[PDB]
Order: sequence, then C-alpha cells, then structure tokens
Amino acid sequence: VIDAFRLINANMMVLGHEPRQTTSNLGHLNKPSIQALIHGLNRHYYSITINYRKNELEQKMLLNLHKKSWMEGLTLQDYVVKEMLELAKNYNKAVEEEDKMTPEQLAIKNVGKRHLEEHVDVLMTSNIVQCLAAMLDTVVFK
Amino acid sequence: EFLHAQEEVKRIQSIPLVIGQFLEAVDQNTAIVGSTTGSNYYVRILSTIDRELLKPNASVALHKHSNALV
Amino acid sequence: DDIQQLLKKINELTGIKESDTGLAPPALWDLAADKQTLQSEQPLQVAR
Amino acid sequence: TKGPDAASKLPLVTPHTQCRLKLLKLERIKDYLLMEEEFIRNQEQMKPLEEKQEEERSKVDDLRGTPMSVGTLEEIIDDNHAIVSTSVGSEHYVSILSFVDKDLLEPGCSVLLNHKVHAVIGVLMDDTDPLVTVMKVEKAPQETYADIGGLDNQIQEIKESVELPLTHPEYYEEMGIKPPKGVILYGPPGTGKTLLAKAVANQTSATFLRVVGSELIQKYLGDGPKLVRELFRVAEEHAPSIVFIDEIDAIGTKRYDSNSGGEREIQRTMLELLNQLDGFDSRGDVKVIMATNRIETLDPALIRPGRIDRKIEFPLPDEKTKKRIFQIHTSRMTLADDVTLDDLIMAKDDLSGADIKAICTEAGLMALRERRMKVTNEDFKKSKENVLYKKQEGTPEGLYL
Amino acid sequence: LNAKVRLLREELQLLQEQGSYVGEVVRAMDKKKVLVKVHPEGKFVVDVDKNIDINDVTPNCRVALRNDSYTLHKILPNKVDPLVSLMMVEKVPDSTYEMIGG
Ligand SMILES: Nc1ncnc2c1ncn2[C@@H]1O[C@H](COP(=O)(O)OP(=O)(O)OP(=O)(O)O)[C@@H](O)[C@H]1O
Repeated sequence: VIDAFRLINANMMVLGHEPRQTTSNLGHLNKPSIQALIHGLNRHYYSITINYRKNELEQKMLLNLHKKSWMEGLTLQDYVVKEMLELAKNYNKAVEEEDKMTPEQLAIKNVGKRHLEEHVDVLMTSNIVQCLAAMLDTVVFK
Repeated sequence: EFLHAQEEVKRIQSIPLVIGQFLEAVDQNTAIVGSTTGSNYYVRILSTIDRELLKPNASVALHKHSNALV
Repeated sequence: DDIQQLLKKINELTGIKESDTGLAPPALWDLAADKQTLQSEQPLQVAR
Repeated sequence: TKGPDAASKLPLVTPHTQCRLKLLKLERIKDYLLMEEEFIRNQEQMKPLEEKQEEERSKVDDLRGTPMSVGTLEEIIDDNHAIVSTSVGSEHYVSILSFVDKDLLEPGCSVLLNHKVHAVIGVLMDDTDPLVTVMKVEKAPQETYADIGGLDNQIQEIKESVELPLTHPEYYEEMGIKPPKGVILYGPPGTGKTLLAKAVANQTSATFLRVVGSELIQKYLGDGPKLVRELFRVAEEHAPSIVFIDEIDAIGTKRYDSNSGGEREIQRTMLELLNQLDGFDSRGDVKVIMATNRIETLDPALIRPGRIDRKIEFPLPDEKTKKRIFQIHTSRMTLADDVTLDDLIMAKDDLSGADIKAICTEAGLMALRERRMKVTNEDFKKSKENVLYKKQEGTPEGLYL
Repeated sequence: LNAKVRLLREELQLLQEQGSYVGEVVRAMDKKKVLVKVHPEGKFVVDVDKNIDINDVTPNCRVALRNDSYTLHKILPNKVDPLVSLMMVEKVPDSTYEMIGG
C-alpha cells in the first residue's frame, strides 16, 4: 500500500504541471491512476513513480530462505503420509462417486438447444507421491 | 500464472472479516448487505460463493475494506 | 388510449423544475466571493 | 403561497356513446397534446445560446462541493459565523458566504453546508416531511357532481361551506359573516360520503389534502402530533385549500381515561389536532372536511362550533333518491325495454347506493352468464336476491305489534 | 481458452473497490441533484452520475450511492423489509383444482 507524493507550488500553475517527455513511463505512471481520496485531495500534489531497487544478492538470499525457512523445503526431513492418506482417499473417492451423478444426468439430457468436477488432479498427485515414497522407503535408507 | 491468480483469489477471503447481515441480491456478483454497524452497503460477491445459500437473509462476513461478500 | 400516452409523455417532457436557489445576485459577491472567501476557505477553520 | 391540482383533461366527452363526435372530440385532444410535445421537443432545439456557453454557475459549482450536508441554523452572527448543528448535534460556529443570498436566515429552518469545511452552502432547503408531501394530489378522479344524484340538500350544504366562499365573498363581505370552516359527514356505511368527497375534489379550485384517520400512529413515543402540526402548517402555506379526513373515528373517541394504563397516547394526537383546529392564534384560510360512519362515538370536545361548523347526515335513499341513483348507474349500460327500475325500487327498502352499484354489476354479470349482452328484468330479479342475502335481522316481532 | 480464464481472474480484481452505500432518495430536483437520507446518518444533497437520467429518480427509491464522491451509482428495487416475506408468491401449492370436492 506504500506510495510516494510530492507537492506542487501554486506559483507556476500557469506553466504545465509536470512536463512529460516519455510516453511509456508516463503511461505506466498513469496506470496506478489516482485514488478516490487521492482526487479528494490530489491538488497541490503529484505522485511520483516508485520501484523496488534492483536486488540480486538480497534476492538470492531470500530465495534460499524460502526453500528451507518460509516453506517446507528442509530437504532432509522433507519426506500421516501413510496414516491419514487412506482416509483422505476415502473421502475423495466417496465425493467423486457422488459427483458422478451430475455428469450422468447431463449426458442423459438430450440436445435441448455440473459435470466439470476435476477432483482427479488432487488424487493423482497425492497418491503418486505416496507411491513414489517407496523410493525413499526401499533404497535411500538401508 | 493462472494458478497464482487462483490462489490469490482464495487468499482474498482468508483475511479477518467483519460479520454482518446480507440484505438481498440485485444481480449475480452484486448485492446489498447490512453490517453489524447498521449501515447498508452495495457490494459484490465472489464467483465462488453459491447462490441458494446467499438468497436467505442468514449471516455473512464481509471484507473489512472492500466489504465484498466472501 | 393515445390521449393518455400523449399526456404521460408530455408530463415527462415538461421538465420545468429547476428549483435551483440559494445564490446571491451578482452585486454583492462582486467584491465578495472572488478570492478572500476561497483564500480563507482552506485556512479559516471550524470550531465546535 | 402555492397552487393546486392540474388534472381536468377536457371534461366534455358529452355524447357518452359510440358516436363520431367523440371520435372527433378526442382526436382534437390528441392534436393539441402532440403539438405541445413537439412544442417542447424543438423549444430547446431553437436558439443554441445554451445559457451563453455558461457563466456565474461555475462559481456556485466550485465553491460548494458535490455533497451538501444539512443542519439547523442556530443563533446568527453578523460576521457570517452563525451556529449550525449537524444531525448528531455537531454544533459548529462556521462562516457562511459564497454567491449566497443572506436574507432567509431564521432559527430552526434547515440550512445546507459543506461536507468538509462545514461552510454554509446557500440553498436554504425548502422541503417538509415526505410523509405529507406524498399526500398532496393533483389528479381529479372522476366527474364532479353529475355522477352523484339525489343529495340536493347535502350537496347544497357542502357547496355553501366550501365552493361558494372561494367563488364570491361579496355576500359574506357585505354581511360580515365568516364562512363555516369544519364539516363532518356521517351516516350508514356506503351512503356515499367518499363519493361526495371525490366529487368536490374534482371541482376544487384549491389544492386538495387527503388523509386517512389511522395515519397518525407513529411508532415512536411523541413525534406523532408533530406530524399533524406540520401537516396543517403545510396546508396553510399552499394557498387556500381543503383538508379531508376519512374515518375520523380512529384518533378521537370519547376521550376516555387510560384505564388499563397502556398509554395509547393517541389521545395526545387528538388533543394536539383539536388545538391546531381551534385554539389560540388563528387557523387562517383552510377548510376542513371529516367523514365517519359513527359520529356519536366521537368525543364532544372535537365536535363543536368553531371546529365542525356543520354536521351533515347521509340517509338511505327512500324512493326518489333511490331511483335517481339507480337509473344514473344503469345509464352507461345497455338495458332492455321490459326492465322496470321503479318496480325493484318500490319492492325493496333500506337500500344504499353501494348496493345499487353492486346489484347493477351483478345483473350485468348474470346476463353475461346467460350469454346475452342485453339484460332483462329477470336478470335484476335474480341479482337483487343474490346480493341481498348477507343481511339477516329482525327479532320475533312478527306478532305482538 | 486459458488466456481467457486468466483474463477473467484478473478482472476479478474489481473486488478491491469498496462498495457504495445505500440511500433512499427523499427527493430529486432538477439540475442533476437529489437529496437523499442514508440510514446511518442524516440526509444530505448529492449530484447524480451520467449512467441514469434524473427523471428515473422518484421519491422513495433506494439508490446505490457512490462511497467516495457521493455521486449516484444505481437504483435498486424491493424497498420492503419484512412484507416480502408475506408475499410468498413462490412455492406454488398443489394443482388441487381437479381434486376439489363437489
Ligand atoms: N347516491 C349515490 N349516487 C351515486 N353513487 C353512489 C351513491 N351512493 C353510493 N354511491 C357509490 O357507491 C359507493 C359506496 O359508498 P362509499 O364507498 O362512498 O362509502 P361511505 O361509507 O359513504 O364512504 P367511505 O367508504 O369513505 O366510508 C360511493 O362511494 C359511490 O361511488
């Protein structure tokens, strides 16, 4: 929500406010446009374009921070996973079985001038990962 | 990018909200809702929310700034 | 029926309202409403 | 001051039948309304000079923000810093000058100010409670008197009370008599009090005021009588006019004690209404009409000279008034020669105009039931039996008397 | 297809804008102005937008009113608080016409 403002004197208002000599940057500046309250008090002011300073070392350090710290990427404890999986798959199987009625009716209906349910990518990923865990189970250890 | 947009939309509703009473529905994606502060606002509803549950007065949480039905 | 239709459309098309009042004739704001008013408009505050 | 009703769209359709005159009459009326439409369609089209491409107005637009708050103008200070309070009692002594006429300054009159700087905007708003402005009506329902028939005495009385005063006061002026102000119409239900009210409403040169008796039961304690006081103020403001109160036996009834202690408080409304009607000060030039089914139940304090100068009874038409109403109603419908209205009139007693309307309508309906557009006496013979069945009275006073 | 889906998700960004208040138009005058009474706070006078013509505004309508600039947004129906509950036109009962008695 941060923003940057700068005031304009009332002496040169006869002269142009902000002499513009670049279309791309002026349009980018206008893209934020002006806020409701901003117009309510936009006068004697003219917002100035802001941007995050180039960031590589800090960017790289943060990126390394995320994997291990800001989300689960310890990579050594990275791999319930066999306890609750049965129950999660039970829920989703029952739900998909139920949802299968709506496509049935949809097909039943003629030309006549909620089948899209997906629910399969989730199962795919979850149980394929669980099966892959065999790789850790049988080789990575012992 | 599509996935990022989807997760952003889902997050939109996670922020602490303000309880209030929905008044009525004008048209899809729009409605009138009365807050616990008593004022009545003209706001929008996310495509995710499902109509039959919205139709009855019932109770609903609004975005503390946008006031949109969530 | 066309008589009633014409009556309704002409009652719509009258538009002789303009209940716009409150202003003073341009003989007093001549030296008044010109600068000081708006020159104090922001500075001259309000006390409860 | 103000003006009244603006309906009356040529009440001269006098063939009243399928004749080429009414084809010629109404097409003349179509011609003048299309042209008056075309007169305002091109009126603005001519003279492009749209307020001299604009001037002065810009100042009022810029000085006053888009939203204008309102408040009560309190004690005035010559330096333009008159005290004003918002709706929440936000009293603020604040300046008040723009291109704004500073002559309509009074304590207690609504004033407009700026949202942000609270400076007085200008347009001292001139409006009242919308609960009353809605009551104002300018559309005469139907014909004035021709429809009504037989009440020569009652129509004469009401005319003398209302119409004659605002037509020729020469007699009143020379003789010094003030015309009567209050009139209370009473009688058995359906006698047509409402009919006569509409009748006068159709030929009232002044603005008409309409109110139902059970309209001053404002939920909040107090308030209420303020409603009626403001109503009378409004009516007085808008030039001479007549205030009509239907079913008055809902706000004043015998003024009996609270008894159970519920404090209905309607008594307070009645007392304030009575005060406004006649107490201290002067009413002004405003006429009052009251209609009710039961009058005795009204408390005496409301009903007395200076408040209801006339009490007009509306009795059941016996024969002549009955015949008048009967054939007046039947006129606008095709009827057969064999029909004998006088026969039915004599045959039945204790019959009111509402019943005449109902019986004629039912006879027409029965005839349509038979698939005959034309009616017959037998149609009325069946209709008067069907309609007059709900009424069953008479104690066993069939032998002793 | 999925560029379209992305565009729709982006356009869902309009949810950021705060909603407008609701006010019953006490009375609309000429010159593009109407005095309205919002429920929480006393009445005031506002200017109308360009979407809706003045004549459409009549006393006692619920206008959706801009939150920031106090400019007219829209008009809304159904100014009936509990009585619509008694309207109960929906939920038609059985077609008992045939099975009525003699
Ligand atoms: N003598 C008559 N001549 C013509 N029409 C009549 C006559 N008597 C009654 N009517 C019609 O029948 C209607 C029935 O009576 P009305 O509805 O006026 O009842 P009321 O009790 O006199 O008045 P209110 O309805 O205000 O209590 C009249 O309003 C009028 O339209």
